[PDB]
Amino acid sequence: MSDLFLELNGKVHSLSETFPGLSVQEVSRQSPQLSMETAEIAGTDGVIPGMTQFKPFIFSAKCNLQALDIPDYHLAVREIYEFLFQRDSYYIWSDQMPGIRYEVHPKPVDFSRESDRVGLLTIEFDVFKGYAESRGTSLDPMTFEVDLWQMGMNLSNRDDLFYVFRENTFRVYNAGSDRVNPLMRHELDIAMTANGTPTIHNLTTGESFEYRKELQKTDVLLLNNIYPLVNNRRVGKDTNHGIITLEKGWNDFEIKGVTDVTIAFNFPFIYR
Amino acid sequence: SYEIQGSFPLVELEDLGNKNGLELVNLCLEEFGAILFADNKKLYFYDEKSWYVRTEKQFRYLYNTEEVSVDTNTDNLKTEIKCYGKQKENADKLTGDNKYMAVVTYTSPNEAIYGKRMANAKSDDK
Repeated sequence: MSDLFLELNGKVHSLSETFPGLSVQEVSRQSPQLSMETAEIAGTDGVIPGMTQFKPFIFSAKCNLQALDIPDYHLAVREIYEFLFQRDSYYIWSDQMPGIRYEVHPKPVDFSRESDRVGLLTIEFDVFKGYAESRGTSLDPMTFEVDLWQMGMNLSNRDDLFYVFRENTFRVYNAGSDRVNPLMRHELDIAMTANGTPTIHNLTTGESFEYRKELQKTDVLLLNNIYPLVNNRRVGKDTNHGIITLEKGWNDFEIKGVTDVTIAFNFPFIYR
Repeated sequence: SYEIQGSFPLVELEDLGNKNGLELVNLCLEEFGAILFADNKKLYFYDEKSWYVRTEKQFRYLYNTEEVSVDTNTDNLKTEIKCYGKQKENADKLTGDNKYMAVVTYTSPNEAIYGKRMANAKSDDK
């Protein structure tokens, strides 16, 4: 059997449960849409490609509706149309791969009325961010509690994955399919509490972020997206405007200039 | 109504008047180096120091910008100039730069990066 779970407005619904007549037959996803810009030079062969990108793709679910009678069929059609088509994006996933969800917008569908009470349909969802993601962030206990398989191994059972650190040098594991970069409108939060002048070095990616003022243990430095904040106040003028990105796999982090440092990484994994 | 917020130097002008309000406002902006912003019918005149206010918002590549263009022109790149002051009363009786009590040649330091690029002489007779 199969089902489709939709998280919207803070509530999780099952497609086969909200509408008893509806039953999901099959679930599939489109391939990543690699978009590329090519430039041609006269007198030379081939093309020069620009930076590649990933266009929004399509998550499809073919299903059927078996109503009790004609009024039930029309009522179910109206209910499905009302429920599916909201004005804001919502998350979806399936029981086959429960550990990964897609933030989608509904696509137009058409009911293929076969009989007076039976109608087949194929619900398509536009994943407009170009990637899938885990059901929660790194600090979310739900993320490592349902399932996550990578290279034939389950990440929900690994005990060496930590995202809150107290030392000055450590390693952070990004289990996503590609590098996490705030400049790409990805979600990445780094919360730090220490004493002194902080300086964070990502040796794996060779990145650096420095704050040019003294810090106290009761002052929390939070780097969210492209903005650093101290006690929820933008202090970008006193930094080097550094951006910290997490590469695939293990990233080695070194903290210098402070003591008694507590640092936490909160970000969702990115899957292609 | 008008309000002034800033410090501006003194400018010497000839026969001020005989113009509409907008012409005089533009003259003030061009001469005193002010910036005009209007709250409906109330015109505030700032200077460069008091006009711009620093903000933490930033423009980042690949984050919130799509196309960035820079137009650079060096047709008027000049690092040297010669200027003449007023004219002496015995201008016809005198020869050369002696016709003016004030003759000066200004050379910008940027010549060290561009060499001598002297422009056509400008004359101020006041």
